[PDB]
Amino acid sequence: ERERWEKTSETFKNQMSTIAGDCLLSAAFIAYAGYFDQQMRQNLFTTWS
Amino acid sequence: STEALYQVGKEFTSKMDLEKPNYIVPDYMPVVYDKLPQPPSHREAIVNSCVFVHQTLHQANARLAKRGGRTMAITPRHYLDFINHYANLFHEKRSEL
Repeated sequence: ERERWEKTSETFKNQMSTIAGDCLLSAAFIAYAGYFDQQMRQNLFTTWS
Repeated sequence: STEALYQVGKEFTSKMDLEKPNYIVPDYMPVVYDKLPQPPSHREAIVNSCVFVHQTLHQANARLAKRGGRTMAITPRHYLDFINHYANLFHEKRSEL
């Protein structure tokens, strides 16, 4: 199990800076993409990315 | 307006810790809010991205209406819902992590 935990620590240090953009994209998707179909949801997500 | 959306995003975002000293400003820097403070920090960039997302929904309504499909209006309530979701997801994911 420490073979996984040790690399999980460096992944923690990696997404410590990356949480903000992922949360921004997720919040935009949840708040806005509800009405549209799959293609328009993907288009909106691609534009935001 | 874009300015009003910018102040709403800044005031709602300022309550959560998001400042990072190691940010690299892009040369192009696609601006949505005019008279944005140049060079911008991380908070200015994310609020610019938020108002861009709102205006992207506003433009997608027109794109769908050109085709002729059903459209629903995006509102300041939509923007506040989005910013609330951003704050909640940010706090929850940082605490869990």
